[PDB]
Amino acid sequence: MATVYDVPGDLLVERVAQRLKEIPEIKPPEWAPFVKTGRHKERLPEQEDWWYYRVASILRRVYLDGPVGIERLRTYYGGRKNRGHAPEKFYKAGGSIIRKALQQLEAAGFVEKVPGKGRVITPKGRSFLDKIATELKKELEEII
Amino acid sequence: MRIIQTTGKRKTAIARAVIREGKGRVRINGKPVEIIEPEIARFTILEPLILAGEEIWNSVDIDVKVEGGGFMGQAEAARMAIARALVEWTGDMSLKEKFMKYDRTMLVGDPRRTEPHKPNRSTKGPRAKRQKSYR
Amino acid sequence: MAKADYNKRKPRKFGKGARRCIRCGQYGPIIRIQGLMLCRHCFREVAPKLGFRKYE
Amino acid sequence: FRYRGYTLEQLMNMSLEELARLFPARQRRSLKRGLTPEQKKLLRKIRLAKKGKYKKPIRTHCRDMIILPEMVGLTIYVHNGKEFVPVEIKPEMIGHYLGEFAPTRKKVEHG
Amino acid sequence: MANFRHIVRVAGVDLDGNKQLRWALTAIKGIGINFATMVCRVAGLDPFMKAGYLTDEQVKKIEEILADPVAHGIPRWAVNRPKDYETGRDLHLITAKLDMAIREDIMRLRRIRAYRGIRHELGLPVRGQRTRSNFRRGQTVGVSRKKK
Amino acid sequence: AKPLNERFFIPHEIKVMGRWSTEDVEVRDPSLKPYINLEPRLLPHTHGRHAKKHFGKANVHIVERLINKIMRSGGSHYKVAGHFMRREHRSLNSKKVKAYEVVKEAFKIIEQRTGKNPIQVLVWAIENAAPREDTTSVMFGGIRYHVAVDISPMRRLDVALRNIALGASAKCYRNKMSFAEALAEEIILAANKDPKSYAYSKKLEIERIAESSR
Amino acid sequence: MQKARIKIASTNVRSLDEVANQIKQIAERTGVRMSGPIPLPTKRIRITTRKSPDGEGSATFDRWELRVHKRLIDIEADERAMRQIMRIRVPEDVTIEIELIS
RNA sequence: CCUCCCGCUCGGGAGGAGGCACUCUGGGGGGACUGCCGGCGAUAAGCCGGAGGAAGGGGCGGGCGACGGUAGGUCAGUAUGCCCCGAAACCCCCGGGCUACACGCGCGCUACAAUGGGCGGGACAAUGGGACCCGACCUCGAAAGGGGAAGGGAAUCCCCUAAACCCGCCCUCAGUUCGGAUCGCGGGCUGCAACUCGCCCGCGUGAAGCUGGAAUCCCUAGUACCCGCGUGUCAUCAUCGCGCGGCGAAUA
Repeated sequence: MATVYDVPGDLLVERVAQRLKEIPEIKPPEWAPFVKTGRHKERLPEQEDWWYYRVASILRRVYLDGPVGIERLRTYYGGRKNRGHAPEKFYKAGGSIIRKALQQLEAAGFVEKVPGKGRVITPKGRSFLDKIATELKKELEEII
Repeated sequence: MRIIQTTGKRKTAIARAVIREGKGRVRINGKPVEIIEPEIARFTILEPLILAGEEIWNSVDIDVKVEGGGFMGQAEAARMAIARALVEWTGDMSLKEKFMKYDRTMLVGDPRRTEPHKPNRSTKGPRAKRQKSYR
Repeated sequence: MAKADYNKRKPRKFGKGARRCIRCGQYGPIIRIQGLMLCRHCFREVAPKLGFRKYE
Repeated sequence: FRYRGYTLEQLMNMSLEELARLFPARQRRSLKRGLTPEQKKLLRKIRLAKKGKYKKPIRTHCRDMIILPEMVGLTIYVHNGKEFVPVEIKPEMIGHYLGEFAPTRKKVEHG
Repeated sequence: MANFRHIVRVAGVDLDGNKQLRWALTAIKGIGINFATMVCRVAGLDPFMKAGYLTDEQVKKIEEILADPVAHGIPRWAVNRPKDYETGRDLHLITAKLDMAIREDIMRLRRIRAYRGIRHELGLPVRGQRTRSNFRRGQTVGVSRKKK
Repeated sequence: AKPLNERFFIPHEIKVMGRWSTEDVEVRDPSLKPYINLEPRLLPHTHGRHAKKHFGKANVHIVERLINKIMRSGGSHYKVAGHFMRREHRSLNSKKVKAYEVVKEAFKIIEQRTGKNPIQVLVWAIENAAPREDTTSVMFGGIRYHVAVDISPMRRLDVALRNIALGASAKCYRNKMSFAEALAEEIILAANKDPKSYAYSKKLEIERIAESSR
Repeated sequence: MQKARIKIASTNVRSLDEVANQIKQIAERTGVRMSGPIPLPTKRIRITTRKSPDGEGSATFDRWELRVHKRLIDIEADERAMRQIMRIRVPEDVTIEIELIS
């Protein structure tokens, strides 16, 4: 009795990111946290969680949207770069963490490319989620 | 059952609300009232719903869609409409006058919203002049 | 003596020097490009015949 | 590595394409896209000087040319805007602009 | 823990503090804050712990990822100088190589007689434009590189 | 996060900021009764527009008054989650939005030590931080006096809250006193009339210089 | 028959409505089924300009409006029943577009 | 009614049929006028206070600036009296200069951290602009960008992601993980061409500055204060000019 709609995004994301360690099809490739990262990072973190959140979002976003592109998910993160004393401006993420991620989901059978030119959920990506949200929405009533 | 469609507008967050009978549904832009991150503007939405009671909150399905920029903006458009959604429901002057005595942001919007940025004498913002120092 | 023609022959591919108006014949002074290339000063004189409205 | 590149001679025999992997982003571009019809009359006057028909002392308004290995040796006359300032070209000058070496202002003290 | 120290010596005899490993290397000229976290991976340490909690065995794993980083991994834009003086493929920079390599290339230009080398001697930015009145009220940029 | 939702079940009922009942306190003095919005309810942000009328600013939730005289210091420069600030100050070079957090954490840090309803420690800090007498360099008839002027209950509150909000930013200055703390350690000690409140040191001096001059 | 769209825009208010009304009145009675004259947006055009040619002191700055309004009309009639209705005089200064599909 | 998911079988969510209700769009109409009620005022004018009400007593914000003057500003936009130039104070060209600096000031941006930084997640706009032009989406590239290619001359497609917000996690007040000058290098992009003199991306470099004297400016409410957003001109120099919405006051 739950969708991704019913669960707050702070409790959903460590429950799907674990369920991306456990299953265990999607994994961190070594080249992606090392130095092929998104724009500028004050520090680069050596995290599995880092990879598992950038993908745990990707299964929530393709649910909501239809044709969700690479240029959309690069620009959807939120984050900047310095120019100098000129004030900062809005730039997009690293396309390397987004174009390997959709393709690690595509081999897992969670996402599929539609024939209209775009990106949509499968039933296996849609059920992996509704089960993880049925577990989260059930726990949110137990806990005062 | 019934369908009573209302509106609630504050600083151009327009809330589209519907009040039909059911089982305690609170829908905001498709997501339960639970999805919001600020605790704060939630409590604002929650103000009218206790002033009347949980009795009528539980017995009625409220779906609203607030297309408005502000986080507090959304909340505020949600505070004005639930209160107007609950005064059309029961019908009495008891629930209307009880809101008005508490605050007028439940049943009046504004008379004003925003002002244009004036042409000005070459600077930034509607109400500002270039700095002087020629004395 | 003898020489070949000149009417200017250098690059002016783009910029302000590329443009001229259809009323006061300038490069650096204003060129409103909406299919109404004139200077800002002409613009003001011409507009009531254009059908623009002063009111904000 | 004394002398810039592999060796002064092997970069006269690698000219088109193989130099590129060594050079800055900026020097690559102007070789790869090409240079103007005054840069084509400057490939006759470096060639009249290395051999053959009576050599002119090579003069240029070229300040957008980046120094190649074949042109190392000649004394190049770069118009500063008023007059021609000489530069004896070295192998340590491979990879820099030609308009760096001649001045763009007279050099005095400020006050 | 892995044996508390307050001063372990890393990168020769230059000192590693008790601030955090990623900030203790930034100081060591040549290793920054992004390049420190590239050599924490290959070596196999926790990045966010304090500096000085290192046995002798960790201090050897870092000194050989420094000598040649292009052997271990470290991409050819994620290493310190790539394509050096037209004939070195990639190298490393440290407090002695960085100090020498930048004064060398400056020693090169002054002999060349350029508008970059004499523009680093008079007291000026070369491409930053204004010398018109900036570094104002007697002030100074300090050019390159250190007034602390 | 679960306590956070308990803080959403609890303000509902009714209580300020998630867990402070607005009945715990009373205004014992009949002076500060109509001038204070202790009695009304739930959220400060409100946006209820004030100064609209003659006293369109007395009905302002005590805490909202706190938030925007705690928000005050601010020019030009630019804030966003980027690298990016300061621009929102040692007192909101920016909004009541990230202001309201500070006052909430300061209600949390003043509750943690005193253990009372913090709206009984702050309303006990805005009846003591206000001086009872002030001297204006007032001249009337061309004759320069420096005179006995007694203070009005509205202009009391304002000098109470402002001196509380002026004292904390001298201490928070590049210091571990966080405004959520520096305010929470000002609000306890202005409630007490302690010798450590830069807000009860001006209160006194403004009455004491004003007694001499009268 | 052939569903035609008359897409009719004008630069001023008085000129556009008279034609939209007259088009819905003459077409009403013959071999035409007609869907009502729907108003789409005003792509109000703002030209925002510097008055003063000195650019000096305070210079007061003109706001410009060009408002272009678009009515749209679907119609089920022939290509011959279309010209009969396109007879009308039309203000200067009123653009009338015609797409033809079955 | 129909396809998909989930389920404690109660019930939550999307698609398409279907439906113009709602938001909205732009054309028209009503509503506020001291009309009424009290007090002050010459029972007049008017000011104050009150009720009903979405809104009130110039409702609120613009455009709208008389006769004239400072011989204000512009003949270097145009129009134009007078004078002057005539291989030239013309004309064509490349290159250089306007971007030189020991310094002085004006107007601004960015900034001196825990109301903080990283990382992640989630919820939100509006004006506008878009054919050698906006560019879905797919692919390669760490990225800047490149390759392919749908739609779009526009309520129907694209720029587009708002930003501030909040919640959890790491970090634990130093000239620093602040701050970003300066310098080495690798690399893209436009144009014939960016050394002089472009911007961005990555690594290394990592300067002054730790709340500022005398003095002085701006503004009175959806305003200031604050946060991003667009457009003009337009390849490219924007810390500018014009304009939009988000948070939302002090004192009078």
